[PDB]
Amino acid sequence: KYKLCTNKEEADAWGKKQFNKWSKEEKSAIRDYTKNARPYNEFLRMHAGKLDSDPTMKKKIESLDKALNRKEAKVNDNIKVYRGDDAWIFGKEYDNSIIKNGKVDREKFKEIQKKFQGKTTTEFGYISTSILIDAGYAKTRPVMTEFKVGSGTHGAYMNSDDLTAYPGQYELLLPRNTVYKIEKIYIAIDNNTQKEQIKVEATIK
Amino acid sequence: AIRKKLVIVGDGACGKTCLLIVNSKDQFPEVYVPTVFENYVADIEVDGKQVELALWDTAGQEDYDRLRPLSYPDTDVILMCFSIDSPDSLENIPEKWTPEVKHFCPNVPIILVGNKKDLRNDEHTRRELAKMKQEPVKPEEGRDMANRIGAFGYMECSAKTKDGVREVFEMATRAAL
Ligand SMILES: NC(=O)C1=CN([C@@H]2O[C@H](COP(=O)(O)OP(=O)(O)OC[C@H]3O[C@@H](n4cnc5c(N)ncnc54)[C@H](O)[C@@H]3O)[C@@H](O)[C@H]2O)C=CC1
Ligand SMILES: Nc1nc2c(ncn2[C@@H]2O[C@H](COP(=O)(O)OP(=O)(O)O)[C@@H](O)[C@H]2O)c(=O)[nH]1
Ligand SMILES: [Mg+2]
Repeated sequence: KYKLCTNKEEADAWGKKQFNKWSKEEKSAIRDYTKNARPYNEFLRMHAGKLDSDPTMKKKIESLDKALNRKEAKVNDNIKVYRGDDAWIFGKEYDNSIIKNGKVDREKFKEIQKKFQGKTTTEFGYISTSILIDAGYAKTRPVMTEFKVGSGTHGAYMNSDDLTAYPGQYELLLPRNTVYKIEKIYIAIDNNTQKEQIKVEATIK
Repeated sequence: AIRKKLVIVGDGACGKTCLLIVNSKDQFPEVYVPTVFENYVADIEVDGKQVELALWDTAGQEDYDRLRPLSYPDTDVILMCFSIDSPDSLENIPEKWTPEVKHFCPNVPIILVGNKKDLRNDEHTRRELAKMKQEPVKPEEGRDMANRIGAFGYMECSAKTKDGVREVFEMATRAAL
C-alpha cells in the first residue's frame, strides 16, 4: 500500500516530513535542473549516460547526482507520484493529435501497448514528478503516468525557491538511470469531462 | 540576479504555448506542439538589471479552470493573450480573463498581448472571418482594451514570424520590476 496525496494539505504535510537540508551546492544543483531540464535530460538520453562529451555538464550532472545520492535523501513511505508526458514519449512516430476530440486512436494506442506494456526500462534522464496529481503536467498532457515508488528510493522533494525555480509543483525528483517497469497501459476517462487520456502505471525497480 | 514570475493566460489556441517556445528557441514549432510548454527561465536585462524570469504556461480551456489557479500564487506579471485572428478571444479578455486574474493575482501587473499578428493581413483569415461579419482585431481595439482592463501596456506579436516577440518579454520584465 502506497500513499496518495488527496490535496495540498496532505501534500504539504507529507512534504514537511522529507529531507530538506541539502548543502548549498546541493541546493544549487537541484534548482539549476528545475530552471531548465531540457539540457540535462536531452543530453543524457542522447548520450546514454556517458558524460564525457560536455565537461560543462559533467560537473553539472555529477553534481546533482550527489545531492540526490545522500543517505538522508530518500523517501520514508511508499508513495504514488505522477507525471505528464507528451505522446512522443513513446517514440518520434507519435504526436498529440493522437487524441482528437477526446478520443485516443485505438489503432495507435494498441501498437503502443504491445510495444511498451509490461516493459522494463532504464531512463538516462532524471524523472521529475509530483506528489500531488493536480499539480504538475499530469492533467495537461496526453499520457499520465503514476509511478509507484518503493520506500528507500533516493530522491529530492522540492516545493520552495531554494530548491526549485518553480515552487508550487510539489515535485519529487528521481535519480537518473532509475529503472522502472510498466505494469499497465490503458485508456481512462476523466471525471466530468469526456476526454480519454492514456494512463500508465509503472513501478520503480 | 532577480527572480521573477510570469504567467501567461488566455483562451485555448490563442497562441500561448508557441509564444514561449519561440521566445526561448528562436524556432516556431510546426510538428510537435506541446499543449503546455515546459519550465524555462528566461534571461533578460532591461534598464541595467539582469533578471531571471520563470515562465509558466497554462491551459486556458474551461476543462482546466479548476487546475489553473495552482499556477497563480506569487506571480509578478501576467501575459493576457488573445488572437488577432480571433475577435472571439479578445472578448474573453474582459469576460473571462480579467476577472479570474484580479481574483487570484489582485495586484499583478497585466500586459495584454495580441498574438498571431501575422494573421492581420492574411487573406484567408480576413475572408474566413468574413463569414461571420467579423474582421481581424484592430490595433486600436487592443490598446483600448488594455486601457479598459488596467493593463500596464499592450503589445502585438507573431510567433510564427517572431515579430515583436522579444518586445513582449522585455516589457513584461519591466512591469515585473
Ligand atoms: N512531468 C510533470 O508533470 C512534472 C514536471 N516537472 C518539471 O518539468 C521538467 C521535467 O518535465 P518535462 O517538462 O516533461 O521535461 P522532460 O525532460 O521530462 O521532457 C520534456 C519533453 O520531452 C519529453 N520526454 C520526457 N522524457 C522522455 C523520454 N524518455 N523519451 C522521449 N521523450 C521524453 C516529454 O514528454 C516532454 O514533451 C522539470 O524541470 C520539472 O521541474 C516537475 C514535476 C512534475
Ligand atoms: N499564423 C499564426 N499561427 C500561430 C501563431 N502562434 C501559434 N499559431 C497557431 O495557432 C495554434 C494555437 O497555438 P498554441 O500556442 O498551441 O496555443 P495555446 O493553446 O494558446 O498554447 C497552433 O496551431 C499554432 O500553429 C502565429 O503567430 N501565427
Ligand atoms: Mg497551449
